[PDB]
Amino acid sequence: EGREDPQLLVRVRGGQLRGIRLKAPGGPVSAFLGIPFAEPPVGSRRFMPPEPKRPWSGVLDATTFQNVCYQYVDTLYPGFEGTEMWNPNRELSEDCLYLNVWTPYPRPASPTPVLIWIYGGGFYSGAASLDVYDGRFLAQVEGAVLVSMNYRVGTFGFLALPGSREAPGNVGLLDQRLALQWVQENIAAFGGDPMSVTLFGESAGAASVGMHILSLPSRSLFHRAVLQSGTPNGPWATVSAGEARRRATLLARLVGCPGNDTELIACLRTRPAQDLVDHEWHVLPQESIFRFSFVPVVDGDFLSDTPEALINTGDFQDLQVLVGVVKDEGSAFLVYGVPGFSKDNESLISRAQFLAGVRIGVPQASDLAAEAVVLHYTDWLHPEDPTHLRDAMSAVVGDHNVVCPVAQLAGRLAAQGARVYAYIFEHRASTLTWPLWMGVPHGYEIEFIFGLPLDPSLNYTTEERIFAQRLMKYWTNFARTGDPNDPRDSKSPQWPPYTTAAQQYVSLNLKPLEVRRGLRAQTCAFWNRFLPKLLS
Ligand SMILES: Nc1ccc2c(c1)c(-c1ccccc1)[n+](CCCCCCc1cnnn1CCNc1c3c(nc4ccccc14)CCCC3)c1cc(N)ccc21
Ligand SMILES: *[C@@H]1O[C@H](CO[C@@H]2O[C@@H](C)[C@@H](O)[C@@H](O)[C@@H]2O)[C@@H](O)[C@H](O)[C@H]1NC(C)=O
Repeated sequence: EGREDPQLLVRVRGGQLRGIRLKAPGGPVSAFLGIPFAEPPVGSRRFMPPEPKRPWSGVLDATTFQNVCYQYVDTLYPGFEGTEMWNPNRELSEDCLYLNVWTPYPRPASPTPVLIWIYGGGFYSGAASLDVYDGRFLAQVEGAVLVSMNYRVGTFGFLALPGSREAPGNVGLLDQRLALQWVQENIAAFGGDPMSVTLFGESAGAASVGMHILSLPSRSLFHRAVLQSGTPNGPWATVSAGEARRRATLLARLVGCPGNDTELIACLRTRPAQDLVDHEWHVLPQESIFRFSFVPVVDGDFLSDTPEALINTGDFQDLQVLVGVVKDEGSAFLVYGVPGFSKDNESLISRAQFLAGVRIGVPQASDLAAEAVVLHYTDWLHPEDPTHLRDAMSAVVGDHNVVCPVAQLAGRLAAQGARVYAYIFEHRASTLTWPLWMGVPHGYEIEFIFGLPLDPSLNYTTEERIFAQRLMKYWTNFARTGDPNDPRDSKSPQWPPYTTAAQQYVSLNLKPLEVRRGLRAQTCAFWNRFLPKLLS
């Protein structure tokens, strides 16, 4: 003070922040970027739960994105937008526990509903600073307060020797919880309403939102939840205590760390961060798709039991959730090492490649279980047809990992109190750089929900701009009221709740909302009711 914009000075519990007035297409928004919310988790704090940020003096500059959490950089297709857009856009550091706030400009006069975004990336990658998570459009067009946080990924976030003090597990989830606490204490300073906080997230972000729903301390920190293309139940989002111990111990051996828990973790704490990242992928029990080395653990603490036990016995009377999937959940995963598949050709595969693909996609399956999958997905009229085999391989991955875990989740919640709305997102961005065969891949509804197409410089179609406006309106209506439908609007077709009785959900595309029934019901009976029994 006291030259300098007076609408950009805010005090939080830790001291003064100076934000930055950014431009959105329709007008200005306030951004407070790189606010630290924890003591840097470095040195003797690696693998430890986060400690709250100690207060500072002077004005903290909150005008730029801060460091991204240490992680593996994707180099499948170097220079290719389709992969590069998910890669870190700030330097990598273990000092990375910072969050971001976008608010209208000037800041809202009455308490506004808050959306908190939790990025995905297999629990090994992601950053809140990526272009596709820019909160400026929701802030400007919908008047939302939007917050997003960095949380520790990979080993730093999730390496666990369960039972130990030095490496308890789930610390990445604990980072996210600390940011939720920081929102409760501080968000009013920005004109947000701590009594109206909605969590939303996609992929591992979605599974995280889910874990917060199933964890007691978290439940008093938010009111409503959105889970896009991910769930806490299912094959990849968690691991048993035993399995996490196994993986931690193997990684320790692989980097030279040999023999009780204190010694082992102390040695790990002296290894360069990059060394851990360089070995991260070597601890998986089988060759596999849609599996990640270091993920939330079932510790009997953050997670008192498996997500499955918790969804089946929890009381969800007070909860409102929006859940959904994209048309082609599996397709992107196939180019990460499934033989026969690529972004540069049509990936027309053979029957042999489809069976080999299934062993990889369902790694936990016996010979019998795998034959069951293959038989179920074969087109018996054209069983050698390479186009169908390619689409089948895709659907096997997508159904087993996302669609059917989502279906089970929606079903259990609705059955046990929750108001649940469900969607399938079916529009392929006209600006998409992946080939057509991949359809609508994992992650490609995000840029629409966040309103990117409203940026004229981005080259989306006019109808796409209107489409993003609809979606932003649904997401923010849901944040505001627990119901995505416009209360005043009469002309627009209604989005009904999902129920066990009727199993209704909506198509999200360029055409007006169509109500559909049964979310791959038949096939999800195979994956959710039959396959588990067969694995015995
Ligand atoms: N060159 C290879 C070949 C085989 C394997 C390799 C790499 C990698 C890999 C390791 C380090 C860095 C990058 C990749 N992974 C690790 C996981 C790979 C999963 C890739 C897809 C994904 C899913 N969630 N996060 N990501 C990482 C990339 N970020 C994306 C994200 C999203 N969507 C997409 C869609 C298309 C391409 C990328 C992508 C949406 C959410 C967030 C991230 C595999 C994992 C396996 N279980 C098997 C094979 C391979
Ligand atoms: C499609 O591509 C897969 C990956 O191979 C890569 O791309 C092709 C176009 C070649 O130029 C190759 O040298 C690259 O490494 C192949 O494994 C697969 O066999 C291909 N399938 C068909 C049907 O052509």
